[PDB]
Amino acid sequence: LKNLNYSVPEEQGAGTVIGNIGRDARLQPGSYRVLENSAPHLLDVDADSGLLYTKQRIDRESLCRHNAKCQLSLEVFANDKEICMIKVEIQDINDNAPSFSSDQIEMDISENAAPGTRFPLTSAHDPDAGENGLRTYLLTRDDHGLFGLDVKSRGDGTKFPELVIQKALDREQQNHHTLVLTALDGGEPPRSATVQINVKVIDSNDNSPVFEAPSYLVELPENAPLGTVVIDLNATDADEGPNGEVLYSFSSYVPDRVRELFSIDPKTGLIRVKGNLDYEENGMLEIDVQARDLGPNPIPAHCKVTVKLIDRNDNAPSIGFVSVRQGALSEAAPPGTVIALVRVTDRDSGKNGQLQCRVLGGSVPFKLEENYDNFYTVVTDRPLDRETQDEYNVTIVARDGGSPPLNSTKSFAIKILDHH
Amino acid sequence: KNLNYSVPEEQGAGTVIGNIGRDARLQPYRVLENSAPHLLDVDADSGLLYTKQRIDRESLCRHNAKCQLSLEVFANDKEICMIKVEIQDINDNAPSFSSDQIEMDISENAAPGTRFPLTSAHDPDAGENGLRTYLLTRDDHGLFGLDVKSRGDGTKFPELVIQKALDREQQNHHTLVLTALDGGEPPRSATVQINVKVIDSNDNSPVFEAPSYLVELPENAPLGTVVIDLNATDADEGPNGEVLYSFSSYVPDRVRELFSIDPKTGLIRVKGNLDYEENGMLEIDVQARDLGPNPIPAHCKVTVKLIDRNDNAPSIGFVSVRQGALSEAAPPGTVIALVRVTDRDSGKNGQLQCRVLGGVPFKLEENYDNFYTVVTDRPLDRETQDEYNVTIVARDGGSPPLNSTKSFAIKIL
Ligand SMILES: *[C@@H]1O[C@H](CO[C@@H]2O[C@@H](C)[C@@H](O)[C@@H](O)[C@@H]2O)[C@@H](O[C@@H]2O[C@H](CO)[C@@H](O[C@@H]3O[C@H](CO[C@H]4O[C@H](CO)[C@@H](O)[C@H](O)[C@@H]4O)[C@@H](O)[C@H](O)[C@@H]3O)[C@H](O)[C@H]2NC(C)=O)[C@H](O)[C@H]1NC(C)=O
Ligand SMILES: *[C@@H]1O[C@H](CO[C@@H]2O[C@@H](C)[C@@H](O)[C@@H](O)[C@@H]2O)[C@@H](O[C@@H]2O[C@H](CO)[C@@H](O)[C@H](O)[C@H]2NC(C)=O)[C@H](O)[C@H]1NC(C)=O
Ligand SMILES: *[C@@H]1O[C@H](CO[C@@H]2O[C@@H](C)[C@@H](O)[C@@H](O)[C@@H]2O)[C@@H](O[C@@H]2O[C@H](CO)[C@@H](O)[C@H](O)[C@H]2NC(C)=O)[C@H](O)[C@H]1NC(C)=O
Ligand SMILES: *[C@@H]1O[C@H](CO)[C@@H](O[C@@H]2O[C@H](CO)[C@@H](O)[C@H](O)[C@H]2NC(C)=O)[C@H](O)[C@H]1NC(C)=O
Ligand SMILES: *[C@@H]1O[C@H](CO)[C@@H](O)[C@H](O)[C@H]1NC(C)=O
Ligand SMILES: *[C@@H]1O[C@H](CO)[C@@H](O)[C@H](O)[C@H]1NC(C)=O
Ligand SMILES: *[C@H]1O[C@H](CO)[C@@H](O)[C@H](O)[C@@H]1O
Ligand SMILES: *[C@H]1O[C@H](CO)[C@@H](O)[C@H](O)[C@@H]1O
Ligand SMILES: *[C@H]1O[C@H](CO)[C@@H](O)[C@H](O)[C@@H]1O
Ligand SMILES: *[C@H]1O[C@H](CO)[C@@H](O)[C@H](O)[C@@H]1O
Ligand SMILES: [Ca+2]
Ligand SMILES: [Ca+2]
Ligand SMILES: [Ca+2]
Ligand SMILES: [Ca+2]
Ligand SMILES: [Ca+2]
Ligand SMILES: [Ca+2]
Ligand SMILES: [Ca+2]
Ligand SMILES: [Ca+2]
Ligand SMILES: [Ca+2]
Ligand SMILES: [Ca+2]
Ligand SMILES: [Ca+2]
Ligand SMILES: [Ca+2]
Ligand SMILES: [Ca+2]
Ligand SMILES: [Ca+2]
Ligand SMILES: [Ca+2]
Ligand SMILES: [Ca+2]
Ligand SMILES: [Ca+2]
Ligand SMILES: [Ca+2]
Ligand SMILES: [Ca+2]
Ligand SMILES: [Ca+2]
Repeated sequence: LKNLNYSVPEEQGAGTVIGNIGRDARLQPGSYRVLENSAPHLLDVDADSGLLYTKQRIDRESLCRHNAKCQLSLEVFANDKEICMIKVEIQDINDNAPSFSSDQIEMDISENAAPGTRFPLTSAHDPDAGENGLRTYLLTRDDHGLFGLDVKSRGDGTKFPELVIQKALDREQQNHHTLVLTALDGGEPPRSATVQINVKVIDSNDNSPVFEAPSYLVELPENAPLGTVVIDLNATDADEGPNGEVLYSFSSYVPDRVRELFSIDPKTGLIRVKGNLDYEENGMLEIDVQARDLGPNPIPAHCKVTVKLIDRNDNAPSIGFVSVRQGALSEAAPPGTVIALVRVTDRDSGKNGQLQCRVLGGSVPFKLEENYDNFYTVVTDRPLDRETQDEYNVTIVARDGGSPPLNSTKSFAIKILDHH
Repeated sequence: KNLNYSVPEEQGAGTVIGNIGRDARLQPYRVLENSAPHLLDVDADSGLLYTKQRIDRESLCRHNAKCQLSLEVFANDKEICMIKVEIQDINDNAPSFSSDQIEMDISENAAPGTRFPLTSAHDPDAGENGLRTYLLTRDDHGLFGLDVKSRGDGTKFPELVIQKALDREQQNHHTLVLTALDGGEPPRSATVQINVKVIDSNDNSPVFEAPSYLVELPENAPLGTVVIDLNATDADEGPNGEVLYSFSSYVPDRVRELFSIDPKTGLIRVKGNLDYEENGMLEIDVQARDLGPNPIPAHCKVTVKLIDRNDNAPSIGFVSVRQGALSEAAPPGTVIALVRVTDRDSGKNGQLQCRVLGGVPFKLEENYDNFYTVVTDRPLDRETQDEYNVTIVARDGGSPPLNSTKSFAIKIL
């Protein structure tokens, strides 16, 4: 009766001699019969030599998986009535490295990810047992610690990693990242395996449109021809796709009239004339544009284009009699006798509305006397005794200071009570 | 032969555990060295092993799955025996919480999915008689849920889950019951009340009673006259629900000169003289904001419509007065001067009627809008005057009316 305890590395060569029962147990000298055995396909003893040998190669991972202890039993009988209990352990060697399901994974991370957020990653697997199994994961974060790593265990004592966002992300600062996750096992020959993580930084609508300048001032000549270009506004959004697709439109509080007068093309941003711009109607107008991106929760942006009109001499002067005497002027009417009161006007402004008026001949004896703003008195010029005329067809002329100028005329008749 | 017994805990005092004599095949028993002198003893002359007191497996072996007591007795003629008896667990304990009520402070702003710690329970019993799981009683339409998670040992702990959003303004407090259940065929349970105070987050804007108002006031109204008392309400708590009034960013300065709004009441009152002729009606754009963080503004608009009073007498102005001396035989109707009358008021208050002092020989003849010609009335002779002090009178149609006069002198040559 004798126990024997062996222990042998895995991946032994087929036909490797494990032991010598006869010599190790101190039996005689002969016959070595096998009573029973855990694995007949793996271990056998030569009947006439007492040598215990491997029948095939032995992969401890295929036999005992992760078990810390891995044993094979064998019960032999020796020459002439002596029994031996052989038990041999198969030791683990670090002949396997941790392995990932791929060499590269790809993920979709929005730049809106809050710092601290954590993201799944594929775990690695080491079939080796004990100290030769999975030890930990480690990251190679190239972007000065933008990404971190969290390592957590599960019930069986195996670990899995997860990505951490240690500081915020910004697509518009870096669109893509690539960082390498490695898995390390224990054992004196440390086995490792790596995987590249290729992360797409998704766009979040975090940029407002921006007009080249908040305010503009544009001069246009009044009565400008339809379709005249007013201005091409340009707004830019640094986001992607629709988040960075600008749409222009008239603000809510631009008056209807202005909407009648101008047309803005929604995609170009071109403001062009749509109606006749009368200076006498309105000196200058305000066009309040707004631009918005076509993303969700869109960000509006306001701009202000002041159109300042230029007055052109497009109104001739008008003449209007407030009161006129009749046809009965006395021969001896003193110089300065009032004959009529008149107004002259010009809707234009500046030189275009600057008037100068005169009588057709005064050769007839009448003077025009300007008393008030746009108010003239036509009176008698001379005594009506030497150059006496039976009837007069007085005609007033008004002339503005335009380029070119404009003039209008208007007549009335008067008689003298001359020969009686 | 050793003797191996196994007996439930909390046995009756003096319960017979075993019979040494029969089990070990011996003869009729002194105790040499036993594990527990107070728990088990053997009757000297019968060989019977009995309990001396109760056995609480929890007090002896705590959570240990196996719980054993040794005992060494002998019998006549050097008959040595090894007795060993295991104590089985029974579910004589329920899970227990450190209290019967917890209270929590959860803000209504808590994101759905958020989870909150809760106190765990403890069962002293062993194995299947220990803590099994927790269960919640959420009475308010499944407002809150429960997550149960294991620890390194295999012990479980609960935490509250917010499965959908909360709203203080809809329900200020909640109370829900968390119970812990153990295994064992008599299933033991123990409960704890969670009293959760729902904190306010500034999630309500102020609200004016109406977006727009229209108020009439008489021009030149006396200082301090009340224009309107605005009222805005915020349904939030504390500063989050504290209304503050102010004039909007885009109301012209002049209006700011004309009106005063009290920041806390919301009372808009007159601060300057309201001249109708300056501006017929004005717009006062008020805003109310709560005193919480990221405050929510709200806009209201009060249009002040003025009423015109006859506060402008009529003004007279000579456009032309010719010379200071007319012709002796000037025909009736000779123009002597052109004059204009005006009144800054509107309506009847600005409706004028004018006349000359006499008919002296001068008429007033209105030719155009607010334009009159003073002419000679009749033929100039048979009179004791050389120069005339002509005086014009204008009279408006106010209540009461107003009148102004203005004179000029002319001579006869
Ligand atoms: C909005 O963005 C446009 C385009 O973006 C530019 O692209 C190039 C130039 C880059 O280098 C950047 O600098 C810019 O962002 C800016 O440029 C306008 O482009 C339009 C589109 O082509 C131009 O319109 C052209 O006008 C030509 C006629 O030129 C006239 O002006 C000269 C100067 O005196 C004058 O001598 C001539 O006789 C004409 O009167 C015409 O031949 C062509 O077909 C086309 O119509 C436009 O001219 C450019 N800007 C301006 C102000 O003219 C814009 O700068 C930007 N908007 C604004 C308001 O700045
Ligand atoms: C803003 O509120 C004031 C006063 O508030 C009132 O408070 C209570 C006394 C009760 O009357 C509540 O209904 C009110 O909110 C208003 O001033 C009063 O208005 C009521 C009209 O129902 C009138 O009978 C009173 O004479 C007013 N003055 C008082 C009570 O001193 C005011 O009208 C409110 N503003 C607006 C725009 O509605
Ligand atoms: C021209 O006459 C007016 C009016 O004076 C008199 O008014 C009545 C009493 C009547 O008797 C008329 O015949 C008179 O002409 C003078 O203007 C006002 O005169 C009063 C004194 O009577 C004086 O208190 C006022 O201040 C004067 N002005 C006004 C606006 O009332 C005026 O002075 C006379 N002379 C000239 C050059 O105009
Ligand atoms: C308008 O005319 C009336 C009279 O025609 C003037 O009335 C007088 O006003 C004084 C005060 O200035 C009173 O003391 C008198 O009793 C009034 N007299 C009469 C007869 O009513 C009044 O002054 C004129 N208005 C202006 C601005 O001159
Ligand atoms: C008066 O003169 C104007 C301008 O020459 C002329 O048009 C008009 O016919 C004349 N009047 C008469 C009655 O001929
Ligand atoms: C005035 O207008 C008339 C229009 O018939 C024109 O013939 C004349 O040349 C003009 N005169 C001046 C000075 O502009
Ligand atoms: C892990 O580390 C080893 C070095 O021990 C490398 O050989 C391997 O490629 C992996 O990077
Ligand atoms: C980690 O490193 C290995 C080198 O052994 C690569 O093959 C792998 O793609 C990852 O970069
Ligand atoms: C836990 O469950 C028991 C029944 O198993 C109840 O009786 C007890 O009140 C508690 O709710
Ligand atoms: C659970 O039951 C206990 C009583 O045992 C209470 O503390 C609680 O109110 C809940 O009903
Ligand atoms: Ca192997
Ligand atoms: Ca390994
Ligand atoms: Ca191995
Ligand atoms: Ca960004
Ligand atoms: Ca972005
Ligand atoms: Ca954008
Ligand atoms: Ca453009
Ligand atoms: Ca015009
Ligand atoms: Ca013009
Ligand atoms: Ca003109
Ligand atoms: Ca007990
Ligand atoms: Ca229990
Ligand atoms: Ca128990
Ligand atoms: Ca709320
Ligand atoms: Ca709230
Ligand atoms: Ca109020
Ligand atoms: Ca609020
Ligand atoms: Ca006034
Ligand atoms: Ca008035
Ligand atoms: Ca008046």
